[PDB]
Amino acid sequence: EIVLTQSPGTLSLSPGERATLSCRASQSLSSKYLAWYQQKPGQAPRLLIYGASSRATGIPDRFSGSGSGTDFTLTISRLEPEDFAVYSCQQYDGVPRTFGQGTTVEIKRTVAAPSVFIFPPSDEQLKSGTASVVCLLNNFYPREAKVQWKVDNALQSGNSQESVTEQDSKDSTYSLSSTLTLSKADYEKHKVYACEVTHQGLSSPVTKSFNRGE
Amino acid sequence: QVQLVQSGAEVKKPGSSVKVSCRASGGTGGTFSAYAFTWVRQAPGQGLEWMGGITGMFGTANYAQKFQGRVTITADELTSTAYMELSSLTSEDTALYYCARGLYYYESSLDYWGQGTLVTVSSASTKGPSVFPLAPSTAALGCLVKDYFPEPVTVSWNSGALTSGVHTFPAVLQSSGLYSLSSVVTVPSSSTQTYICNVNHKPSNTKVDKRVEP
Repeated sequence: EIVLTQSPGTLSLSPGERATLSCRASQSLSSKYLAWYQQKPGQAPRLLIYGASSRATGIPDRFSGSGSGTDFTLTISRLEPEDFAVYSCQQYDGVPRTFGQGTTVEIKRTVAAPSVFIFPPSDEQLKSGTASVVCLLNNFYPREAKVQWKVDNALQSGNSQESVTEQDSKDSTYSLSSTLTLSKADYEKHKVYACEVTHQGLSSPVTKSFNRGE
Repeated sequence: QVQLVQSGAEVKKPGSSVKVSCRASGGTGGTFSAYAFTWVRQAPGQGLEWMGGITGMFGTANYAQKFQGRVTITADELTSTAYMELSSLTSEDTALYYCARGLYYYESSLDYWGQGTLVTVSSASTKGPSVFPLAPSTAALGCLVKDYFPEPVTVSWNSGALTSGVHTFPAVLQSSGLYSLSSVVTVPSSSTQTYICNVNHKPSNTKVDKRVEP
């Protein structure tokens, strides 16, 4: 089967810049039989390019496509605010008709280090047999951030789940919330609960913490 | 200018089977048994995934290895409805499912897409949320919407008055098979102020207004 791989994973550009997206085929691919799609958030996918270089009806002229053999590219001459979305390449020469993993076009901006907050469990949730400590990373850029839960300087794992907001429309920022969930029995056998945060915007990693009986 | 419309979201238990229908709205669609119909799915956080297609007139079907024997695509000439049926559902099937077609009876560029049908597979049962506060300790605070099913929930702040500094994160599937979610807001440290979030889980008719005090 033909495998497509897309590059880059995430493309950080500014409004107005030119965007060059790449699709690589595991074997030579006639120009035809490669299409590009646009996935705007919450919306359905949309055809931009078919036949590698042919614009699709109603598609602005700032989208173009070229490439032959294994290397195909999508070019967005001048990025508009509505062009920041996810683009996928698809091969329909043979079967299966595979897709690339997608490339995310995000708005580039200045580095913004996160504001880190940590919330102890509610004394109500503790009336139940469960405890949830929440770490929040607010208004940072870029999106890359590692959050480490440290229960008495013990790296947790498998017991936390985190979520990331979309890139905000106004300040082009990201926000992240991590939730470490334990049982009251275990939760009450430790003292220190810490959120260790590392972000390219921070001189050094930041650790937010509280002690169980605080 | 064909437009595709898909059936609504479906919650299924493991081992069951589901059937999603694709139709054309208005009189924009032509003969349904004429065009090739393609189904693709999008697992959370993953890229587009080709499931299979059906030839327009002869109706010969091709599926991807990962779904062989598990999926049936079909098209009803008389009702003008394209179907996809996926059986032996696994929690790994929870994803957005798209319907698409091109211009001809043979597979090609997918010119037209539906808005997607979300199929959630959870052995869970409709369960209203429990709302716990994230107490303050600029300052941050929020509400934790824990262990609900199924999505979505709506979070306001002070009945829609407070809307500045607010981040309501995307929900997260925990091992338990239930949805957990966070909603936060950043406020002046010098506030005095009284904050309450308004959670609403429509399935369960649950309306919750919890206050947040330090």
